[PDB]
Amino acid sequence: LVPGEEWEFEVTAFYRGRQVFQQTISCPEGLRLVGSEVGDRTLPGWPVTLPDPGMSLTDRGVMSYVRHVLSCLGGGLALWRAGQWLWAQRLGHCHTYWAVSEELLPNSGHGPDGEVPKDKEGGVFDLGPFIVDLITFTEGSGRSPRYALWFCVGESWPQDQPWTKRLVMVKVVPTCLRALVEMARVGGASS
Amino acid sequence: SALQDLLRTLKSPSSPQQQQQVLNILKSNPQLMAAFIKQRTAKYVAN
Repeated sequence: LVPGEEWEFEVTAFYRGRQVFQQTISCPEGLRLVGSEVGDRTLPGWPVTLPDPGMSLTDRGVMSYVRHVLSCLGGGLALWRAGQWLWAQRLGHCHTYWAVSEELLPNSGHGPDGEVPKDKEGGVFDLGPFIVDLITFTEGSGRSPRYALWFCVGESWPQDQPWTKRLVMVKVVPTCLRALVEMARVGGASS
Repeated sequence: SALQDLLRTLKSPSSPQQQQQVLNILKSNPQLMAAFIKQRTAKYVAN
């Protein structure tokens, strides 16, 4: 609720492994991934509408499922910063699973870091450990710290299968963290 | 000028908001700013 921790997020959505959307928004109340009309304002956070699968996808059977998923989003998927943590909360009918990974999610079937809670927000990213490892990275640990949040919307997490077969995958990146890692890399650090 | 050389390093596109947020993380984590300053000249010819 207190200013000074506003973060810009780059949101990239994929319908069946196909990038169909990408927007960058810096909002003090964090954001909400909705799948519709943009109305009910009673909810906090800037609403980011995922596109209707019709204007990008050609397959009509797939447009069907995605449309259903996007429709069950209701309040959406809220994400915001508060303190040293990134918080997420599910406000609709679709279970959502998350995991912190590389800019490009690997099919290293390992399972999700967890499920976004619906009753109360849950922490999905801790800035503390990130900075600790960013510093050793500059020293030569050779291990770049992860900052990309990936969400599987409407289906279980793609463990034994390629995420590109999931109806709706969302990638969220805090751009300042991406920048900090790039400066450490350009400063002379390798993986 | 120390912050400017770091941002200059941004060989990628950005925005005024991302830049302000990077300076904010740095202002609240002086030990991080110290690492970037130390890494800038850590490279030396050994052996």
